[PDB]
Amino acid sequence: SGFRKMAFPSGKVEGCMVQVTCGTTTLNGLWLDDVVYCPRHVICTSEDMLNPNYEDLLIRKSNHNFLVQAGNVQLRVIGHSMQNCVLKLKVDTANPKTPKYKFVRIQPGQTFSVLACYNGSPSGVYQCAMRPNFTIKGSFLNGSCGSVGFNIDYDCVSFCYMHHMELPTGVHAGTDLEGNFYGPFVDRQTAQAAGTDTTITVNVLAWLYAAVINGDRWFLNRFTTTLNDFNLVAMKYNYEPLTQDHVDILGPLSAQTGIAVLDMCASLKELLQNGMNGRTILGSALLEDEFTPFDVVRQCSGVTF
Amino acid sequence: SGFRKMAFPSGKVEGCMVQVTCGTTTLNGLWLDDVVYCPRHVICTSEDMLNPNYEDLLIRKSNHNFLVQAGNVQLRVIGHSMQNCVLKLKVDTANPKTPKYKFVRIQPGQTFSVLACYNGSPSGVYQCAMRPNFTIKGSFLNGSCGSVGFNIDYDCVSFCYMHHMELPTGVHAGTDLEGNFYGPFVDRQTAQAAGTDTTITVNVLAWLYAAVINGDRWFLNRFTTTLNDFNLVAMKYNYEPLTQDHVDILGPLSAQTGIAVLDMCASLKELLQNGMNGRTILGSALLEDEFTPFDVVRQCSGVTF
Repeated sequence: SGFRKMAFPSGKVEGCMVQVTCGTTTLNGLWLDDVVYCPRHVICTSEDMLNPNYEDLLIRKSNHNFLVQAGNVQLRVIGHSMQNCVLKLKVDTANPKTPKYKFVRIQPGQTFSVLACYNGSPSGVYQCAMRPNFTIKGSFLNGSCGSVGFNIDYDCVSFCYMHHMELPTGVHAGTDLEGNFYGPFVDRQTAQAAGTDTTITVNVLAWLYAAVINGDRWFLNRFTTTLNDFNLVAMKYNYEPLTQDHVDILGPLSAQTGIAVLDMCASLKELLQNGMNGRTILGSALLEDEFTPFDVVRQCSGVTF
Repeated sequence: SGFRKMAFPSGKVEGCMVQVTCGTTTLNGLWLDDVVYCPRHVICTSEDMLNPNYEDLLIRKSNHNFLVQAGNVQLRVIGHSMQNCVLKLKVDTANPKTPKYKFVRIQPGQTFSVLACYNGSPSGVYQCAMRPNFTIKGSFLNGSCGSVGFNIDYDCVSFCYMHHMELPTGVHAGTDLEGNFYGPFVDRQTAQAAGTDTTITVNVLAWLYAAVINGDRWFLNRFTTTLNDFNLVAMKYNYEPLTQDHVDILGPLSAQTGIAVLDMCASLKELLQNGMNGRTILGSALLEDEFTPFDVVRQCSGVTF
């Protein structure tokens, strides 16, 4: 028993992290087979970031200008190309630690693990969610760019995020491994404000199921609701609308606990309207939304990799 | 910027996890050099756990009764011994992935990463603290015993915890890697109640410094206090007494922010007396105590391994 914010084991990803230096800029790259992926802004000075023309800046770069180091050992760059907002540095050596992997583009509400790195060296691992406004709330210092987000299914690493940008409000923006930003964000030091950070309702419900499974029960009430009634309350409290698809996804947790999804929605409705009254659920004083239904099933069942 | 509950990268520990089976009991072992460490209760049936005599149960076990599997590959057991509440299974093969390591016994308030494992396979990593009552609040299902807690200093893994027991209240007890339980707990299925789970004051203060560094500032006030005045409030709210040693440990964070430790104590005093008033600090609605001053410096400075 017990329920923790839990990251995937990071070893398979640690074996892929390298340092990429272009001129005075050092950040992280992801070495898979004979390609190193990194943010294209490695080619920019702080000055360049105000209004960069990446194709023009890239003309002044040769293979030998991209310094790629895997631990103490230099990798030879035999080609480079830009794909959207990432560079692909072709190296003459396949990463011998390349795991089974996929590139996936995740939906808002999906969770993933981040391996925060500096100078190609892993510093820590934490679990976070693609927010509905396509930001993430990470922990990223200067030099963390090129750190990646991922999920693991048994032995296959699904890479879903590469870190590029901190907004002036201290939230984070980045790309998939095809170099396409999540949301409207761009790799330029400019006015970019995030939209409403709404709460991921289906994840809050999953976490309330996790609470019941782990013996936190006080918030269960005598009420039910409908999707339409619940969504009137969701809208007021800046929660994502709950759809029949979300209800279907929560089916297994409903089955496990015998608590109908709409009954749990009624519990959530009362928590939104009445607050916590100084009580906690799984050690939180707020409704946690960075566990997916799949995360709750996985953690509550002990799935391994 | 941003501040996350962050675990150490788990790769060095993943390379040490094995499955240990004795009769019908399977759990995890830690393979370092030519020794596998596991909970001695691997030799017990569920029935045995009510009142086990471990020396007597162990007489009926031979080397060949301890099935040790590293991935798909069986390890040959050439000796076994009991040290306190752990077994040391001597194997004929040194773990080729053995990292630099130490065994440390941590103090209450210290944090560490747990690599939750099942059948010798890592499931996830999370960060937790030795509670003042010598429990931990983990995420442990049946089969997770032998999962370990650790810290990393650059390339050296300090192993501090091995998981043994869940108390009837769903909190967790275990040993150091010398097999000595933290606190008064025993490896028997018996009446064991935890003492007061007090709040780790020095860690709450460290986290309030982390909040200021990351721009969460609303709780700073015009007040100061003394250790003795603060401790009158700490005692009322089941916080650990703050000592001059804690004040000294917070010195670097005080220096970094220009906020005197006793001024931050006055901010904490007001938060305890007035509550949060529906506000959050670093995305929490409660005062977080599972970051040490060293964790806050490490995360805020980007230290790597």
